[PDB]
Amino acid sequence: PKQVQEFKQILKLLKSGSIRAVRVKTNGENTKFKVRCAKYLYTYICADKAKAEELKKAIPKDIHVVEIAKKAP
Amino acid sequence: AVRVTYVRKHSYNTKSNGIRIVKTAGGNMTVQHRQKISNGVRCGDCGCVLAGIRHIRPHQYGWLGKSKRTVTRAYGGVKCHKCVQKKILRAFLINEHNLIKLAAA
Amino acid sequence: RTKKVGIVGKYGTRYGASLRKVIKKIEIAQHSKYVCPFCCKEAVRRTACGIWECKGCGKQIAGGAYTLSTISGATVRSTVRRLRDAKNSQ
Amino acid sequence: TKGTSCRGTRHNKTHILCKRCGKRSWHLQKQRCASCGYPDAKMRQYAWGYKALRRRTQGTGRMRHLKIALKR
Amino acid sequence: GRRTLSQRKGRGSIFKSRSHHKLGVAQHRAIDFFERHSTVRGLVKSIEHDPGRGAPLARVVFRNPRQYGLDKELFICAEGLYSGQYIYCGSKASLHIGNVLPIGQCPEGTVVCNVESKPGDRGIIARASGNYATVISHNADNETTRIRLPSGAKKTLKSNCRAMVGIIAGGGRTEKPILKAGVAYRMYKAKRTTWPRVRGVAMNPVDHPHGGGNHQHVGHPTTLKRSSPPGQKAGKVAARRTGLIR
Amino acid sequence: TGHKGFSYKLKLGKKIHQNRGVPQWFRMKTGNTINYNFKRRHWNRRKMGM
RNA sequence: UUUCACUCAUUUCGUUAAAUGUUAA
RNA sequence: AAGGUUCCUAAACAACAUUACUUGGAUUAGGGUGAAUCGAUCCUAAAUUACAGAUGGAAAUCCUUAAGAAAAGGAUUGAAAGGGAAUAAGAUUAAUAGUUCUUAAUCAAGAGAAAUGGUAACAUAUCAUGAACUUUAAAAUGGAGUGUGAAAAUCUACGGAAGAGUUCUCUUUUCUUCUUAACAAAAGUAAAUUCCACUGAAAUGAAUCAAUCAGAGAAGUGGAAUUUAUUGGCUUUGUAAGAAAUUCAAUGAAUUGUGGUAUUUUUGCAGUCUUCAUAAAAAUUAAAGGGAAUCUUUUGCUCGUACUAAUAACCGCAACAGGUCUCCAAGAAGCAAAAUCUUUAGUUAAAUAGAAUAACGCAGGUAAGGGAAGUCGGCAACAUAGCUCUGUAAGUUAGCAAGAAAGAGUAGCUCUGGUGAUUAUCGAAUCAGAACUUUAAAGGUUAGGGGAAUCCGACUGUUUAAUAAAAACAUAGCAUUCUGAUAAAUCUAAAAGGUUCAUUACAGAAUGUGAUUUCUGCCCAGUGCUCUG
RNA sequence: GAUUCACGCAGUGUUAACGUGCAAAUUACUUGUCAUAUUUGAGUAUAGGGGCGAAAGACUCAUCGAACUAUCUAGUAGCUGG
Repeated sequence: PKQVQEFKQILKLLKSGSIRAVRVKTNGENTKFKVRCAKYLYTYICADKAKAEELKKAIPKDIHVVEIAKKAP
Repeated sequence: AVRVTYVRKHSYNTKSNGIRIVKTAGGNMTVQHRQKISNGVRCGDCGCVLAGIRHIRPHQYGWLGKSKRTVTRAYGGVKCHKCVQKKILRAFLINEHNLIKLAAA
Repeated sequence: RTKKVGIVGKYGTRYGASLRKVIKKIEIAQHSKYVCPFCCKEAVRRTACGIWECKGCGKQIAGGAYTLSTISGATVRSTVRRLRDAKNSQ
Repeated sequence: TKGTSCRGTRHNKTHILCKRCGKRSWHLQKQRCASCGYPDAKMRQYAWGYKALRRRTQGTGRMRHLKIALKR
Repeated sequence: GRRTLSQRKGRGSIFKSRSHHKLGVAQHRAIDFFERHSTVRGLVKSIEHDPGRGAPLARVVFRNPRQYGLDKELFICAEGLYSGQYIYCGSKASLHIGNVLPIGQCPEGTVVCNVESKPGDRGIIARASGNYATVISHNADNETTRIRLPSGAKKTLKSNCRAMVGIIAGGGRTEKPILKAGVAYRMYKAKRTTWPRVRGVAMNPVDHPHGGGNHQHVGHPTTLKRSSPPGQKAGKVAARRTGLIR
Repeated sequence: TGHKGFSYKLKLGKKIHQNRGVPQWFRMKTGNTINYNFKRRHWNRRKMGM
């Protein structure tokens, strides 16, 4: 697994056509946007709610989105 | 304390059978296989360990980047900088002496 | 520390006074440092029987088994130098 | 300790199954079969071993083809 | 009787040489035109310890007088050689320690080592530690020179036999007294199986001709003819003399 | 042993297959004397020596 | 028959069978 | 390794496990072993075996690259402990799991006039061309001892959360849980070593537990590199809390800090010591010198994989007190991996029991007074036993004897002082001393009897498996003999055959004596050996 | 190739136990030893007038002052038994 640092790369990754799945996890302090690509599982630790919403709109509707919470699926 | 067992079927404390015991979720301890300690490179003349090149297994050098298996210099990776400096002076001073000694003295 | 058994006190009391005497002279000269013929430093120490290495000088010299230069091996170098000079001159 | 105690370390086979005769007579270190005389081209037979001849010879097996020819 | 220990030595089963960590064959390089009519220069890369022998070995590196590459040789060190030294082999080589010269060019009285008994056979005589041979005289009529072997014997060789000037390194090795049985055990690490030697008188009559009776003694003279068969040739052979020398 | 050659393992398997008794129906054949297999063996009784 | 001189069988060697011998330069 | 279905389950108990058995490693019938990443397969070591050639009456033997129109250079085999491309955590089965499942990775083979920076050491998500040929390095190198970095375990400091135990006597109490992988990232921050630049050291300095180093250049300041169980060593981060552990409720909820100038283990590093010991090779990989030429995706085959590994699965006729190679390793106490007791795990059965409590036994003990008077002989048993301090002879190879011999102290409780770190706070077991008390103190366990002489062997070592462990053998030291290598010794029927010999007289081969000190007397007739006669 | 303890190992003594044994050589205590001439696994080499032996005629599959196995062989017996 790899970790992306700032906001610019994740959108470029999201807009890239190499995506396969997206899973969003909400923790007691932050929100993680794990993007499942072909090779790696990129993740992004987000602590700003407004910036998280911007990310959620950036997700193409065709891809499958999994929401994870205190109870695992 | 938690006691462990060999995971592979080797049962002797050989050089290639080294292990490390690390902790794991639930308090259990698991067994890893650690790599052998390797030597680096040596100057072709003075036999000193070269700087700038890691001490890894021979095959792992191919995995490294092209710039990470050598030093950007003449005879880089096979001769130390001191080894190289003596080479240049020998090649220049002896040749210059040959022009004065012989070759229209 | 010791009256007279200096280096051969590690042999204790079990090899004969005469044998411990002979081995003392050889072991003292085998473990001492010698003047290095190329850099004039007391930095030559034996590595193996017949091989001597200059520590702070980076040279390997072939020599005697326990001494850097043997008496027989020193006169020979003198003899060859005289022979070479006579041959080179007429 | 030449009796009971010395037999503790007997865990290294000397002979394994041969390929030409099927018996456990292939010497590993000698690289030969003690019974049928392997790689030696001829089958190992001795006139002092008259019984060993009648244990493995012509007619002691299937005779898959020879039985047809002689009857022919 | 049995077969004695000297008989079992000639079969070479456990008496084979323990030569696994040895460096190799130590000898001059093969003769060629450039050694017959010129000089080839070699570089003493390093001095190494060869197991089983008391003299150090030099890893000389000549270049390649006829092709491209290196000619890694393996000489026997002469006393005084050092790493990085240049040595010259050939008929025109200077008379310096470590140089290889034909035995005819050496002035009478020169001390040489690693001499070839026959031209081009790459060294026979004077190869142990501290040993050397002296040139006695020349004979230009039949191209022969006389040398004095380290045993004192005089030998006549052809004047073009090669030899190295100097003294084999590591002299004075045997003057240090072994003190312990264990030390002698380690001496034969890279040699043959000979060390713990049982006296013939301590054996039995089947084992040895000396194997005695109710008193440990020989019984018959220990000086024997050279023609005795293997098996009874035990002791002094063809002894011209016995007893302490005066 | 845990480690074995392929051919050796198959010869082990046959010895397992041959360590069986007479089926009941074969015992009811007319003029049948083969009631028990006298070539049988067990691991702790006789070592098959292979 | 002895003593010689040679090599040509023969012996013992060495190499990548890598300038041997004689002229020539 | 060896065994070979003994593994799991069900039915069943005729036989077997010296009684019995509803039990079983026993009977009957089913089920069970999943790999691109672990091994074999690949490479070579000691060694082994072919065609042709040589030898032999023959069978067959030799040779292993030398003899060959064979093989740029030398053929086959030889390691489940040597070398080696690449996988981990959780869950799952009556039984398989680095092999299955979920998640997350890695590796190999494929498919879609040619660069900058730094003074320098050197540095740059593939970048930034690099053929023949040649070289260098890695794979790939003994052992001892000291110091030290890091991780884990144990112990402990502060702060807690949940559960459990004790509770008429107290105990803010005692115990349990508080975790995290492969592979990668680079907030923060280490120890050690080696180099680079400036400068030039004497009034010589720098440094370690020890060393060791310097005008072929120290110390100082500023840098570069490598190592530290994967990336880059440790904390931290992604994986990742969604798992797992501890609780609670009836599937759903809670928590998952920070440290230590403590001990052990593991793993590296640094120098020091030691050898008449110098402590493997190849497959395979990279770099250099030279200048010839102009991210996505597919596939990863064959074989092993069950179980025991032993006071019941192996070898001894067997469920035999014998034997058989390894990995992991808690607390007390102590110098100690010792004896003794306990926690996690395992087991209470391992060739039958009950009653009575005779003789004679086997094993463990004690004993008045005397103390070897017993006996071939102090055989057996008794006795000494730790640590500290004082003290220690003759003899001697001057190293030892020596723990010589001999004497005193030692418990519990309440205190006092010495030995540091950091800059008032914090921390370590160690030593010394003083009052008081008692049953006067190493002793539960562990734990030398000592002295005066004589003989033999110098010593450490080895030895008649199964009646001899020794004064016997070995040993170092001393001495003698032969041999210049086409030799000496010596195996073979023979041999471009073989061993010492990858050797060369400081060597090879054959013998006697047995450290050191002192000394080895006379005899060459006899028998050997020899002569340059 | 110093002195000792421990894991181990050996076999000095009791000439203890057992001696139709746990065992065709073991058990208990005592004793010694317990890393460099050390201990040990696998592979490999050496074969019967041969090997191997720090030497006891020791070891060479419970067999060694000449192994095991088969043929000559129903070897011969002035000797014993029937």
